[PDB]
Amino acid sequence: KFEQPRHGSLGFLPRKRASRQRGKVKAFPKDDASKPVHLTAFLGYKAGMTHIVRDLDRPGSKMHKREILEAVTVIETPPMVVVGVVGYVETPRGLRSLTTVWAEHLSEEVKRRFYKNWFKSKKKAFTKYAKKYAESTQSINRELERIKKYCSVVRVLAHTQIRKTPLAQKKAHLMEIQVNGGSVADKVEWAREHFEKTVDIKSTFEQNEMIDVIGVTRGKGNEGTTARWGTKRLPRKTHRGLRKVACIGAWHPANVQWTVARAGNAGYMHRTQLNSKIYRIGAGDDAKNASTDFDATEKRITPMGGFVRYGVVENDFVMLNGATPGPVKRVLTLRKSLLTHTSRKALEPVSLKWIDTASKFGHGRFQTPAEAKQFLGTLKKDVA
Amino acid sequence: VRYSASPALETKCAKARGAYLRTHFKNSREVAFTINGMSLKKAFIFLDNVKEHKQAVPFRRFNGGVGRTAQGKEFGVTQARWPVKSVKFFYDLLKNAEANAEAKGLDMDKLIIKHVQVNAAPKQRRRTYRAHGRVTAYLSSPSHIEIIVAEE
Amino acid sequence: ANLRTQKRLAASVLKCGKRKVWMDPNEISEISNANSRQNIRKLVKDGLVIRKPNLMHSRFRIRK
Amino acid sequence: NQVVTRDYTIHMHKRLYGVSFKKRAPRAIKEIVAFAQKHMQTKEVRVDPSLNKEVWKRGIRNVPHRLRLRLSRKRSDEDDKALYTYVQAVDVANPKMETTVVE
RNA sequence: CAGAUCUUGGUGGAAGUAGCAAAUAUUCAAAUGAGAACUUUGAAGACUGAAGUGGGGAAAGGUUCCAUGUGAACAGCAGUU
RNA sequence: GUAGAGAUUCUGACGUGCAAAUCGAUCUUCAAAUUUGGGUAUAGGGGCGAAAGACUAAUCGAACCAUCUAGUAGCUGGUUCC
Repeated sequence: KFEQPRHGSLGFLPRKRASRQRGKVKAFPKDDASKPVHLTAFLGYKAGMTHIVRDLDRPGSKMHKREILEAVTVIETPPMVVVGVVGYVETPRGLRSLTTVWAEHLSEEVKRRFYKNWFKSKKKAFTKYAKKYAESTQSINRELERIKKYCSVVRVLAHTQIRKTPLAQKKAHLMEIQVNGGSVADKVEWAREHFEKTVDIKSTFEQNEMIDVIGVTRGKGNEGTTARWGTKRLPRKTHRGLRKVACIGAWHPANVQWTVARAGNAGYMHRTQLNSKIYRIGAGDDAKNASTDFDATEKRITPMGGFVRYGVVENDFVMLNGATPGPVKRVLTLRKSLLTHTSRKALEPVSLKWIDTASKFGHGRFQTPAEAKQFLGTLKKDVA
Repeated sequence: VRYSASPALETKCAKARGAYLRTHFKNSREVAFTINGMSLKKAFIFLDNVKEHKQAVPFRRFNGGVGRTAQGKEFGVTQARWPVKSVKFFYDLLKNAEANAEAKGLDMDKLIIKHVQVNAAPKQRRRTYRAHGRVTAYLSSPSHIEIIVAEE
Repeated sequence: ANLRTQKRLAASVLKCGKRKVWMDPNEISEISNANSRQNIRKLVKDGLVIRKPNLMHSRFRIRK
Repeated sequence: NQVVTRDYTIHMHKRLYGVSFKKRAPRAIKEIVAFAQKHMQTKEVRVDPSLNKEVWKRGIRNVPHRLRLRLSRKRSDEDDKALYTYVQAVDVANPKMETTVVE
């Protein structure tokens, strides 16, 4: 007796390590042939977290027309490079890839993806493909026409520009992004003109848009049932430990059931968090990335001393509200929402009033080096 | 003494053996199985790498509880170890077989380890003391090792 | 070489503990031939074996 | 060429940042040996007893954050194809110095 | 003889597994040696802190005492001790 | 309250243990009905017992050793080729 809800959710099983790291899109948004051709996904890198202050526009709320403080996550999103197109035909056994067409020239970043030791390799990855592309230019057109004639789903191959990111990893992340819009012919044509071309973050997503964040969570290693499933700690008198489940099963069935909490892996799992609102899409070529209409100080989106364990964000970035799966510097997937949003919270425009740029390496109290200079005056090493 | 097999030519082979060697029989068997069929020069290189922890001896039969390592990948297994005592005993016996081949005048370029075998020597008994005044065996497992090297 | 016997004899001759016996590390061969208390006394006279001074224990802070 | 003497500064604090108190001084000795091996590419490393005294000067739990070492690659009394690194301690006011060469 | 929780002896799977985690702590160089984490010397860092891990006795043990050599068995790792 | 002498609780550790009764913390007593060495006396239907059927050489509601004795068993197990 004394009923209580079960510990944990059976939908997130098995609690094993994810087989991937990038984070894949399990379902792209439903295609519409009326809206123009556009992308449905993007890749970025989690630079860190900060907090903002903004006026809450929500009639009927207690804090209506009053400032609120909210935590946000910054994801660096430099433009991605489209290097290929993949067509999928709708078979009675699912979606099947028919053929893949690549660009004539591929960068070193994307070419590193096909190798474990690129430096020791002979750098022969698309040499014959480029030769076929330059020989007479009929096979590429034939394959593109095949994708146009057949196939119902078109996905472009795009890779991140990790070179202009402070990450030590030189290998770029490659991903298939489904192309939604009118007609397969326009999708293939759009891919063809975008070969060896960069797609920016603001062309894919816009301000106040609700998106989904897909990524692998922070690794936690092995963990007991107390922290893996949130079970009750056993009394202090418990012999042979107290951080376990007292009863893991009953007689008949003479087996341990799959619904009983057990110790094991507790982290590094694939997740997709829904309904993340875009608070700001900032560019990498302006000095007012973190400046608002109520704070005219020319400052960029970077804490004092740089982002902790990440560096300096000099590219385009997003300011999704709340938290996102995965640790800092992990690659995250941004996907268009599969649902329709009509609530006040979803449709409320966001106008930031202040963005914190103080150091996250401690109890920072200065937003900018100029503010630190004015407050502290002259120091011993400062004057001499 | 009689060797277990003669899978070679008597005029173009060398033999060596060691009896009642105070080394683990199971570890010796794994080393013997790994080095069987390899050339003498490559066997010396492999034994040196095992001693320096660069390569590992896979454990296939006596593998209960043996830890996992990346150095067993080349053998297609996950459980491998570095028995230094067994490697030293095999290294000395291989050197003895090398000297025997030199005395017999064989060509020292085609020397292939043709027949290496490990058998269980009689056990030496010691005593261990347990709870409630109990006395229990603490036996050792010495091994007999024989090596035959011939020409390909 | 082993100098356990020489260390025991040196401590007895010097009327001190073995912790206070010092032997020259550069004269191991000559020290190892002692084998006798008379030879130990000869080593002490030659300066090869000496008695180390007591560890420092001052009462300056106590007096202050 | 092969016989070269250089003065280094080793940041012992970042290498002992998580070591147990009863092992910090022995691990500092091992880190010094690995430091000399990495820099001079010599398997054989001989530590000056004076350097050992300097490492153990403040007990087993308190090793100086930075040490000024003198790595001198020399030839051994064995066959002249084997090189070893002799590590010593250098007494300086402030150990925050760059790597230099000693003639 | 297939049994008797049979008798004596030998030998298995468990298994290279449980385990070899009380008593704060060791490090550098040299010597010997085929071989040194355990031998010896020097140096450093520590502990027992006089109701001691110090110096002696009674009972008990009986050569374990000392010197010179050995490293087959024991010193549940090693051994030049 | 230290040494010494004990063993209340953690029903802690261990529980094929360091140990066939130990280890840690905590706790009782600590100048007398105190603790203890050596010598000596009491021996098995006996001794001894500030009394628990407690102790009497890891053995106690009658110690150990050998013999009667290959004790008896309406009870249990086994009982060998076609």
